[PDB]
Amino acid sequence: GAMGDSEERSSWYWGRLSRQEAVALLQGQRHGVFLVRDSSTSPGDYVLSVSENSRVSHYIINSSGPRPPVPPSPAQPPPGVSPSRLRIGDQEFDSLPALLEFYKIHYLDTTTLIEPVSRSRQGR
Repeated sequence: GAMGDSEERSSWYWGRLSRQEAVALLQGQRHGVFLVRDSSTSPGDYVLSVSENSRVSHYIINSSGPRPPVPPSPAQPPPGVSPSRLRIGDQEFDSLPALLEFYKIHYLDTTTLIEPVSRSRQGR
């Protein structure tokens, strides 16, 4: 056995990988493996890459996570305990593991989700 969790980011996270770089290794290895790219341009977003039918699709995930509190009412004191919010493409979730787990067995666009793509660029 070996590592392989959904909550562990160090398990389904590698780093920044361009389109050619991400695909170079994510060239549809297993029946269907997904990989998380380390976005850059974005001020604080995450890019998700999915492999299927020998392809590689990229999806940008938004993470509102508003640090500063903002009351919905015109007159009211700002709270302290506020949960984070994460949205991907045209769907919303609780966190990275929330969508990854809910889609770990369900289709996100035109395919399901399976174990993460090898951490290395070589099949061992």
